[PDB]
Amino acid sequence: TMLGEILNYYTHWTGSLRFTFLFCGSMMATGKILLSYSPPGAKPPTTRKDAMLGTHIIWDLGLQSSCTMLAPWISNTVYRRCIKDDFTEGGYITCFYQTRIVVPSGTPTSMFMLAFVSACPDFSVRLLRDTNHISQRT
Amino acid sequence: KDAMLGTHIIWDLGLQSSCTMLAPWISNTVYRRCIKDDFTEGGYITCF
Amino acid sequence: PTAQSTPLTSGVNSQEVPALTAVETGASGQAVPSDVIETRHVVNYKTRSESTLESFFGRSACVTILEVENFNATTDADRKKQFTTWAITYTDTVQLRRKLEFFTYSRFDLEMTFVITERYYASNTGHARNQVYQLMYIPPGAPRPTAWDDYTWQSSSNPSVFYTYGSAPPRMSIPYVGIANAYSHFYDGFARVPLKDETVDSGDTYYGLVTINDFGTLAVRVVNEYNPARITSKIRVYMKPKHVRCWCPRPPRAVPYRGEGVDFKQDSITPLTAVENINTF
Amino acid sequence: PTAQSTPLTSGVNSQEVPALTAVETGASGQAVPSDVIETRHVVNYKTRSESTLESFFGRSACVTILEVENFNATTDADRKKQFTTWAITYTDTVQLRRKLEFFTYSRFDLEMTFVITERYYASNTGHARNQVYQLMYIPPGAPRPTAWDDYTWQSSSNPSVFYTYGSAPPRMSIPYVGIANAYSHFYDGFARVPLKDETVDSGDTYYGLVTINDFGTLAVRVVNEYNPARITSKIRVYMKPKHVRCWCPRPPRAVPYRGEGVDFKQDSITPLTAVENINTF
Amino acid sequence: GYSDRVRQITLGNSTITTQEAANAVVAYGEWPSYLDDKEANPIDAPTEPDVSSNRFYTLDSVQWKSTSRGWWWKLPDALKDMGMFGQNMYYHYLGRSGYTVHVQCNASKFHQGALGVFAIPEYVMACNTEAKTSYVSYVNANPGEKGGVFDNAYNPSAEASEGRKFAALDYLLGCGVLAGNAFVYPHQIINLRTNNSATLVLPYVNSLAIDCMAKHNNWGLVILPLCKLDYAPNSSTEIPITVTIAPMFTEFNGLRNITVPATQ
Amino acid sequence: GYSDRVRQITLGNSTITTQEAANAVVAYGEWPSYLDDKEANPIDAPTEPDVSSNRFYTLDSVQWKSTSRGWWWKLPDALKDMGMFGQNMYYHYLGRSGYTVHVQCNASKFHQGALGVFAIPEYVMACNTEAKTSYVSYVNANPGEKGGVFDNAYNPSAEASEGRKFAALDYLLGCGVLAGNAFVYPHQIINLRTNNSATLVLPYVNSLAIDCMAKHNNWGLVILPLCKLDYAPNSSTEIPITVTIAPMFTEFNGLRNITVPATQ
Amino acid sequence: EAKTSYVSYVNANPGEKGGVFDNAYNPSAEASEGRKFAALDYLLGCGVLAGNAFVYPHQIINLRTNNSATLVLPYVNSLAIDCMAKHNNWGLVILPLCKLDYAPNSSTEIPITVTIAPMFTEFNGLRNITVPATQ
Amino acid sequence: GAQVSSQKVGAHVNYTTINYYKDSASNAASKLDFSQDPSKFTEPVKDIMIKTAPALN
Amino acid sequence: GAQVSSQKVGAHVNYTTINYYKDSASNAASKLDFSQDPSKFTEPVKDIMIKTAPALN
Ligand SMILES: CC(=O)N[C@H]1[C@H]([C@H](O)[C@H](O)CO)O[C@@](O)(C(=O)O)C[C@@H]1O
Ligand SMILES: CC(=O)N[C@H]1[C@H]([C@H](O)[C@H](O)CO)O[C@@](O)(C(=O)O)C[C@@H]1O
Ligand SMILES: [Ca+2]
Ligand SMILES: [Ca+2]
Ligand SMILES: [Ca+2]
Ligand SMILES: [Ca+2]
Ligand SMILES: [Ca+2]
Ligand SMILES: [Ca+2]
Ligand SMILES: [Ca+2]
Ligand SMILES: [Ca+2]
Ligand SMILES: [Cl-]
Ligand SMILES: [Cl-]
Ligand SMILES: [Cl-]
Ligand SMILES: [Cl-]
Ligand SMILES: [Cl-]
Ligand SMILES: [Cl-]
Ligand SMILES: [Cl-]
Ligand SMILES: [Cl-]
Ligand SMILES: [Cl-]
Ligand SMILES: [Cl-]
Ligand SMILES: [Cl-]
Ligand SMILES: [Mg+2]
Ligand SMILES: [Mg+2]
Ligand code: NA
Ligand code: NA
Repeated sequence: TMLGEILNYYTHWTGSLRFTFLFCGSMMATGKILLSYSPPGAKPPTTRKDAMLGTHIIWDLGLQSSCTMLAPWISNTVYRRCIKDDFTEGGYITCFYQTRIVVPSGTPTSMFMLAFVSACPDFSVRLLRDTNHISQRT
Repeated sequence: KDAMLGTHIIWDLGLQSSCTMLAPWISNTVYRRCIKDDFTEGGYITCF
Repeated sequence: PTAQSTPLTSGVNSQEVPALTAVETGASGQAVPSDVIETRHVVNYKTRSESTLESFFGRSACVTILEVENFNATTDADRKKQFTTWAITYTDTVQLRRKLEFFTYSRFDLEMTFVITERYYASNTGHARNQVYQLMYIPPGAPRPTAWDDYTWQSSSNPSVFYTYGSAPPRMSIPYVGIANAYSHFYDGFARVPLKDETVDSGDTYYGLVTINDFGTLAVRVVNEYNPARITSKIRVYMKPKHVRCWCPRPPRAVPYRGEGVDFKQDSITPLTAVENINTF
Repeated sequence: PTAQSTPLTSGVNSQEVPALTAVETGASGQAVPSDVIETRHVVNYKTRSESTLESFFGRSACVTILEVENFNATTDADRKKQFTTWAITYTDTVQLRRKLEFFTYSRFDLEMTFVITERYYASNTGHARNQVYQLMYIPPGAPRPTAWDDYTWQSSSNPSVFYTYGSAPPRMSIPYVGIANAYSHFYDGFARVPLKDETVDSGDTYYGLVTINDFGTLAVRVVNEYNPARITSKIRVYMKPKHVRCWCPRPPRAVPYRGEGVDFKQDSITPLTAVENINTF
Repeated sequence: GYSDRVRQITLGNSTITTQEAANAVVAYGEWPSYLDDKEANPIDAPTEPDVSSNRFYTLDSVQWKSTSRGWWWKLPDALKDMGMFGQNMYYHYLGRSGYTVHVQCNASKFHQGALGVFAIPEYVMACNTEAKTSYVSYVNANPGEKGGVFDNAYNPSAEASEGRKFAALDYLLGCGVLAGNAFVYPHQIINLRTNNSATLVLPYVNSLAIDCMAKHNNWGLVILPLCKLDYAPNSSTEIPITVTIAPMFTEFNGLRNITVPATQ
Repeated sequence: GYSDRVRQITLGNSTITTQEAANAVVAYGEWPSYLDDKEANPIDAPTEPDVSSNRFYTLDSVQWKSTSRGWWWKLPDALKDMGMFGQNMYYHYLGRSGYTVHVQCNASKFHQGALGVFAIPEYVMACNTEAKTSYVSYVNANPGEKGGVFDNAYNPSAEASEGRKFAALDYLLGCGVLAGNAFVYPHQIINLRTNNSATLVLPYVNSLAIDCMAKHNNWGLVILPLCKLDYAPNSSTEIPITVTIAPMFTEFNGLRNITVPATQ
Repeated sequence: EAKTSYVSYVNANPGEKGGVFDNAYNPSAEASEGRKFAALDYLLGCGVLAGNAFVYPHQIINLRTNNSATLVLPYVNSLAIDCMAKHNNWGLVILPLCKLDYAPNSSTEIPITVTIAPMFTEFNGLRNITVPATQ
Repeated sequence: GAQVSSQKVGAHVNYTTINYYKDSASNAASKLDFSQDPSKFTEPVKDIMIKTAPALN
Repeated sequence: GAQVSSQKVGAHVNYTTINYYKDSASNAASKLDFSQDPSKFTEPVKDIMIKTAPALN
């Protein structure tokens, strides 16, 4: 992602992450979707009844096409590391049907949503470094 | 280890001979009944 | 100036719905945590100091490795090893190039630094006296050397730096020298319009910035005449953009470069590693 | 500000008994000579200047010795001698470590200094031109070199110092770079919580600061290509904490270290020499 | 721009959106609140868990079919195993709570049906044996998040021991009153042509300031199909109903060891 | 009454209406404008053709299918044969222009799909031979109003002479970057359930005040199906995409005989 | 001595039972058998002399003087807040500085009881419950 | 012609700059510029969007 | 921006400092800080203990 690519020039990050979802079914499709952020240190959620104990939003599909779920800054350290690291693990984002998607006849029964990520205004990075995303033969 | 999760006092024996433990008023109803009654049960006093 | 503090907020039960939007508008999501959770007050003293363009670009990056030698040359090939010429570019290496290419246009002054290293080619050919290097900037149009000791090295007008081996890495500043109001990192076009029924070749013409860019030539020699011992040298060229402005952000390079253009290589266009499942933590 | 002067005092015959106390309280003894003897007036002009934390830590201490070589490498093992990488730590040596470990937490800027030395591996393989060294700081996540001449050394963003053999020891300052509000010298914990019935290995996991600390890597090379004469180099790394604050004092290390943790060695846990008698002057 | 149909609700770390609401009900016109010193009863400093517990918990979804007779839950019973709300409830003798109830049911402009959504104070229901009166087991009265279903038939048990469950008879609201009069209780209707959600904000309701949550449910939540689900291309279609409930202004007294109710 | 969904745009003798818009984008927050004396370069009195050229030109429509990988155009290339704009462009050495881009795609409340509509400054694309770099013919780079299409496969030519066209590989945006990051460029989405049009207002963007329009395209217009077209009654259905573009604040310098570019 | 810093989570986190010191150090033959603390009394289980433990906040229970010790502890860390399930902020050490002696019965035992109240507790990052490994 | 400016804070004041060269290109790094306007990229919309209001009315 | 400060006395005046660098981390040693409060370690008791009074009354 654009955020991921910028973070790979830095060692440290802090702040809130914004996840925005765009439903791209037909206008005739309805539904309720649960979007959850579970801060770390417990069983990763694989069921709605565990996911809904964390930070979450119930998204009602409708005229407003898009729903924003926040992963608010919830961390022991003041910065997390821009690497896979148990000590600065960030937790778990999951998604469940709250009801289900319902369509009438003559309507696609399968469809998609798009997920976007961006940094919030509380977000900053430190300690410039080379990225592992570009290299050349020698 | 169950008793110490409730309201409790640790009494050190010494020159002051006496220790007061309170059962503070903690009830659903505004009054309890002066009979044996599940609904107005008052709870448990223990000592270890 | 600091990154955003978090205000104290409790819950809502309201016709105000900051959690919903419509990204069809071209607006990104805008909601912040205080819009969708109960928040405490947190004073944010942290700053975005290290992600300003000056901070992001504030590094000397290696952009090329040049080679020159000093020995008694008896063939045309060996005479051409006594000096080197390099068309000035940031496309010989990938790291600084990729950072610049977050942007379409830029304006900056340049700090150029050089690291010069030597080794003996052989033992039992005696030794070599300490070498002086000439690095001559040849702007477009100025005559290019054809030998290490031709007239061009007198450098009456071209800037030259004379570097003594073992001294501090040499360094100089270059102004913003662009003939436009900014440098173009990308140019969607050609150097000339090919016209109806002209006889000019259209089969071997190029496209983009390579057709219009010319920052001149760096020429390097060892000033010393040959010793019995052949010495081989590397000159590493470093660039730091300073006093930086940039315009029109771009997605960064996701796959290997294969030259000076945006072209990609058929065996290297799969940057993502497939996940086992859409549900993999 | 000076250490305490002694007041003029004579004797006492009093219900005031400053000689007695009760250290069960957790208070140390407080009595001073004027409490228990007749004292003259002595003006104390002496100061505790040299035992401030800045004074105690105000020294460049050797923290490691690195090795690099420059020769024509024909095997994988010999190619790996052309550069070195070192995880930055103060635990390779004992002297600075023991001083820091008087404290639980610290905050300081760092002066890093390097001493670079060479010797000829052999005679009758000729000579070697003066060598330039690159010392590259690789922050966690930045790509680590696999060869002395790979792309990582172009160092567009990583800080590098180019050092010319025979020049003044190179030196730079590092800010307080901790991701916490202080450095932890001791961490009574783990990097992750192992959870009920998880399949993750619990048999080969570690404990303490080693599970969470990462100050990145120092990579060193000789920039020069090989001479006929093999040159072997040592790089001594020096650290001086400056602008120092420390918290939560600790008993100092009483027995030899045996690694990065607080572990002790069975043959080295008897620091005291037994006295002949409790009555030995 | 602002609409009776479009709403955001944020409590703690949880947000709900709806784009096809029909206003929102505040039961008896009263927002929940903390217990005032002038109405207080237990004298210990209460626990007010705030954002840990006062947040949206989503129950297991149920399926609305053309044959469904309806669904019931009790509160706080439905939330007794929900995160820190459940822990605070069972570690204390006493608790009080308001709620935001958000019932979710979307379909299409071609579906039809209407759900009555009722919040009922002291929702006492009939037992299923005529050998006894008021003869319901704790376990059957307190099903938790699964709740229960209504039936359109009353078949009381041959033996008293087999009838210790609710006779949840739809048209008598499981309690001997006509379902058509349930509108005297705080309610919304989810009429699929109009709206896809119901929102009810409930104050604490009781004859006491605070009570034993593990003994006593303050509210029933009833969802009755007033008009059956119909969909012309498939009369056997099912659409989910999802219930999401946030405790509000939670306050607990009488801390001790944890309550672990009988499961049989 | 006024709505983010309902818009009228009038330029010269041309008007667009939409009743299902989603606001409008002004690229980098900057409306186009004429070139100020304090930023000017060529010194001849410029031609400002105004209403003759600064008006909506409708390109040939393209068909969106379930198998479409997307479409690209360059500007001012796409408008080079459009009325008096084309004549002013080719009679002058130098030109600058902003644009109103209006992308049109209607369907039904039963169709689904999403188009990303991106305006890309200096939209440089990869060539289709690995024997050379930056090896694209003028004719293939400048297709005019027909534009080009993306592919989901990269098949570079055996011979350099056969590969002098763009490798318009969809997921690399035809230029070695991931398409998911195209949102850093000024954009809208046509999501068929929400909107039937995208409107982008573009200022002149270049490292110069004014440039050779016949040599240099300032903008790429990219339309990518982010979510494929789907329609349950006919998966093979096609719906048109129509592109209508108005030059704005056009200014030309260096009048001479007309430029007639090579066609082969 | 086959490894460094080699302690299992379960042995590091015994809970209310705590652990005991020993006056002998007997490191394990096999690395897998030595993943517990070497709680050697005179080195305070950490390679420093126990006589210097008085630099830490302390009291002494000297039976002739007192029957209790009270220590009030602020939060101490290099962070404002941290993962309690990963990281212990404080150790509590009780060392017999002078051995228990009772003339009528040298084998007598007297209880030591530890009572601890958390104070000014504050928690962030609510989710599902952490259930640590027990083996 | 000495400039005295605030240093970037460390673990636990001011610094002095004199320019030695007649060309600004010779100067050290530009002073920290905290300017930003993310909205030109994150919200480049013609009509104001109020977060609490519907995006489409 | 020269600082003039007292030197540490020798066998038998002032010195001048100018900071040359934009980062405080570059600066020479912190000035002598004679701050101390031994009582936080030597006497961290809740109730004041007067030396002349009994420690336990
Ligand atoms: C660049 C290189 O490899 N040079 C090597 C030379 C060349 O092979 C010459 O051809 C023969 O001297 O040979 C050596 O044995 C030598 O001269 O001592 C080692 C030296 O490193
Ligand atoms: C590091 C070391 O011990 N080097 C020694 C070498 C090596 O043994 C080589 O293998 C053979 O030259 O041998 C010497 O006799 C030499 O070359 O003059 C002495 C030299 O100090
Ligand atoms: Ca909104
Ligand atoms: Ca809020
Ligand atoms: Ca020469
Ligand atoms: Ca005393
Ligand atoms: Ca005296
Ligand atoms: Ca080398
Ligand atoms: Ca609270
Ligand atoms: Ca005109
Ligand atoms: Cl070299
Ligand atoms: Cl010359
Ligand atoms: Cl130029
Ligand atoms: Cl995976
Ligand atoms: Cl050496
Ligand atoms: Cl290099
Ligand atoms: Cl750190
Ligand atoms: Cl002795
Ligand atoms: Cl339950
Ligand atoms: Cl055309
Ligand atoms: Cl325990
Ligand atoms: Mg449950
Ligand atoms: Mg045409
Ligand atoms: Na702030
Ligand atoms: Na004194």
